[PDB]
Amino acid sequence: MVPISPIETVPVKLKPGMDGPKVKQWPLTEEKIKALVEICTEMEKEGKISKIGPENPYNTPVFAIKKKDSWRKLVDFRELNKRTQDFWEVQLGIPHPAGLKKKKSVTVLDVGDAYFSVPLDEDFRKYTAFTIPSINNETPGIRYQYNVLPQGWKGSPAIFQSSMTKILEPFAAQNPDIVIYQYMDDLYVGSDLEIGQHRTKIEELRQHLLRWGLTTPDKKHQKEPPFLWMGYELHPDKWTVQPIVLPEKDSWTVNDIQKLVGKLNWASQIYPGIKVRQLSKLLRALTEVIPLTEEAELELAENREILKEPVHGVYYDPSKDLIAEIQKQGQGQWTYQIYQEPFKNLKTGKYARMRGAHTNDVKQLTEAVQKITTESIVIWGKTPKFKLPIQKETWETWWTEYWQATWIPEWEFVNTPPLVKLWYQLEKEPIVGAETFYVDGAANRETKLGKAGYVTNKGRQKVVPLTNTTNQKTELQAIYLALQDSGLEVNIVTDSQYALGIIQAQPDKSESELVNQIIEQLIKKEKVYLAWVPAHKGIGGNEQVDKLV
Amino acid sequence: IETVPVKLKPGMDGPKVKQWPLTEEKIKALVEICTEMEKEGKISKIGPENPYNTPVFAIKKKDSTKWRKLVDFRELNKRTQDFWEVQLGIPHPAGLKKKKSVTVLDVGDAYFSVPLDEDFRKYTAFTIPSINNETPGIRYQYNVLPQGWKGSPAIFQSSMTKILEPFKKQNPDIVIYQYMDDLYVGSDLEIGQHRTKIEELRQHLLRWGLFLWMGYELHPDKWTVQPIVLPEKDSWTVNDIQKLVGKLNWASQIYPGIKVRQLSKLLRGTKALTEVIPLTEEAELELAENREILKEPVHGVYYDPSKDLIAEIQKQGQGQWTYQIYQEPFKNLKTGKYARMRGAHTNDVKQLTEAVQKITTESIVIWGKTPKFKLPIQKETWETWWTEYWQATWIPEWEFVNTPPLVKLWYQ
Ligand SMILES: Cc1cc(/C=C/C#N)cc(C)c1Nc1nc(Nc2ccc(C#N)cc2)nc(OCCCN2CCOCC2)n1
Repeated sequence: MVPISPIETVPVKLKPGMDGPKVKQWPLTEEKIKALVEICTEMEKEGKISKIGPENPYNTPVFAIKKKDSWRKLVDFRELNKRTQDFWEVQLGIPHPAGLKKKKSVTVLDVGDAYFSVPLDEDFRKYTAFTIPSINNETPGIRYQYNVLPQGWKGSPAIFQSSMTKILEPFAAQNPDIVIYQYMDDLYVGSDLEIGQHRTKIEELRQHLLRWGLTTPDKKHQKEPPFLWMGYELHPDKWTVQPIVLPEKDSWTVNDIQKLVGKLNWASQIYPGIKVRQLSKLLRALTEVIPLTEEAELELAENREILKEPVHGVYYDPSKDLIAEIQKQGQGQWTYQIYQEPFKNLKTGKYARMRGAHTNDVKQLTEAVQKITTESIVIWGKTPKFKLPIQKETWETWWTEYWQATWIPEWEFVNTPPLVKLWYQLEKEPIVGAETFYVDGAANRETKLGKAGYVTNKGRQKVVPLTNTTNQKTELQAIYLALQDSGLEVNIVTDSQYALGIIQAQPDKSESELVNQIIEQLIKKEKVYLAWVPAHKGIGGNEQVDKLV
Repeated sequence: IETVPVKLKPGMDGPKVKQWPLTEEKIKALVEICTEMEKEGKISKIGPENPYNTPVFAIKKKDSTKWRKLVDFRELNKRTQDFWEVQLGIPHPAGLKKKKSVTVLDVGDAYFSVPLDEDFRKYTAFTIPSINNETPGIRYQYNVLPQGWKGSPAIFQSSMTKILEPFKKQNPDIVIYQYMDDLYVGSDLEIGQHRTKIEELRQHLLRWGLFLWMGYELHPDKWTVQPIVLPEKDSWTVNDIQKLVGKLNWASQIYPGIKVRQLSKLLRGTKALTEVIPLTEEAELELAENREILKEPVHGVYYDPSKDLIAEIQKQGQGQWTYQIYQEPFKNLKTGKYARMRGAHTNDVKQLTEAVQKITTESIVIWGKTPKFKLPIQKETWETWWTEYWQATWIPEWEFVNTPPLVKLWYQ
């Protein structure tokens, strides 16, 4: 007998104040009971379980399920899981193919044997107790408890991975010419070694695993490239998403679009130029059929054009530079590609604007850059160089005059329309020679009736009456009137902190049709100076009296 | 050699804070650092039975080429029991902010000599993440007092007190203050003899049994303060007078008898913004009386240790920043202005980050705790970049203002 090393057990406890499961064992057919007894007899013979006396008060329901009409044992650990402590789950966040490195050889080994070589904490085994009902309920049912990590239990996947990692750790550290990764019951080893050396390293690994009594099926594993893994397709020199098929339908329900958006969202990480807004603006009742707008139908038609052919992403090469390029798609949609060599994307992606009342392209661009930056640190551990559709001069003007602090990491201008620009720019000082418009708005809170208008230094005046409106709309309306009736240069004086707060935010697009009209007016102007004064302070010009009525 | 019992607040479990993405350079540093701390018994690997986690990253202190490990114990700190010591609460040295020169020392390594309570160690767990989640993260927990934790100065306070006794009896004029991992030493001595007394102190610390070589010299007696000032012009345009009235109307929220009537009387009629307006006698008098009022202090402005300090920061452009510390609106305990050029000429975020640090440092000296910041920046921009420029061993709290405040130019 060759001495094998024990595997360190992990101290498991129940949540504070709680106790183990006490669930009644369900009555089983004589057919199923016979099946379970045989199974648990050899499991005991393998050391996976053990018979326990009447002392144990804990119980967990065990079922028997016909393995596709051929018996399988199924212990329902749902009650124990709710009462088991929280673990440090390590799978949280799967690797992304774009961050991996190409391998000449990637071998797979089965780790179904090593699972039952991981023992459970001695003081916790009692909580895993279950009963095999007796035939006709005429004897005390057979009581068992687990000795190894039970299938289905809360702590099993975490303890298994941490135990496997701890074993593979010296092998990985001493063999830096290979890479090892674990995916549920299977081990994946990759290397760029000469194939001869590669087969040996696998055997060394198998020999290393033997120290803990872990045997691989000593055979050439059927699994070979390409690998189907977490929705991806892994090839030795490239990667892609598992085939995206857009279904042909005359009737789309709420659920169908969710299936459509989800696939489009998933495919957007390698298929460039994927749009989803006009299909996401329909899900604003999964069986309810929703009519697809003409604007959305044209988007789906463009989607099928992009999903026409398979596209592949390359792997990461640490010796080269990392580049991210962004393009504006319109309607608050942005798309990007990340590459090292031209026309060879590591991955792609998209960004959608946040739900707000007002917004501009420069802000969205910044948000996209930050998202990509955060994603790129996760995947590659560094920040890509950016190629942006915005002039250097435009960015400088923006951030040196913006009230908030803002920053874009190292980037260059790429001239691929539609370019991002500033549409209007307010003056810092009053304009000499320009007509001065004192504007004001007011509305009766009850009748919803209100007035808006202005007075000027040249004697120009206007007051318009308005129905179905608020104080905030009439304040905005007043500014719009001044813009309409003024020349290319104009000074506007308002007491509305609300209006100022909006225009100081500098939107180029908005939900409110009122604000949009103002923006279209600002754009047409050569110079606009906005000035604020407090209300009701008897500041002449500020003519509340024309709107108070 | 013996540990002091530590627990959490009743009804609160340990911190379960996600580790945020780290760059390759910071991961390598943290690995290299944690390798050695494990060999020194400072930290120990842990298993999956430990669900608790606290973020970690890496910085470079003021003018240094050596990485420092920084743990974000902000969650653990607000969950660990209000650690009152045998001190019954140290009264914050109100003479510290009056000293001519204050140097700040890093006595963090001193904490590594005192062991941590075994039952509490599980709460200090942290993860060194891997790029792209390829390998599992390396999990450690502390075995000694961790830098950054609230209980570290409190526990070590019993030790630190009798370490500095030979220095405090010899120099009864020097004021010494300890916040977190930083030791604040202020004196009225000349900077030359100041640096010697500091060097004497760190050699007095190294001898006692404990990078304590870097110094951070402040000057509280030369610190910036801001009264409210109004313009002095020979010719006022309508726009000038309109901004003045706006500023006075705002200041009236702070000061009692502010009047704008006579000044507004000049604005009566609809004139051009750039038109010069001669001041009347009643207007000049009103403006004169208003200057007088603004020179006096604000009425009823006190500090309450049981309340939060709040800091507001405005970007003024051209590298300048203004800020106000208060607990009650219009009740400023401190105001200030910056214009620093520490390699941030083309970076708003680095400036803001240095501003937040400078304001926090000031706040520790004056009141002995950190303010809750309100930053003129989107959450997503700040969260992506502030760690790249952070050089302080502590970390304040902050929220984000998204609407442009009108009161920006009234502080410039
Ligand atoms: C996540 C992952 C999934 C699977 C399979 C799942 C299924 N089913 C398999 C592995 C092995 C990994 N882990 C991993 N994989 C790669 N690449 C890679 C390329 C192609 C294929 C295919 N086909 C598979 C993998 N690279 C790294 O790290 C980069 C180290 C850079 N080296 C270090 C040595 O000196 C040289 C530089 N880790």
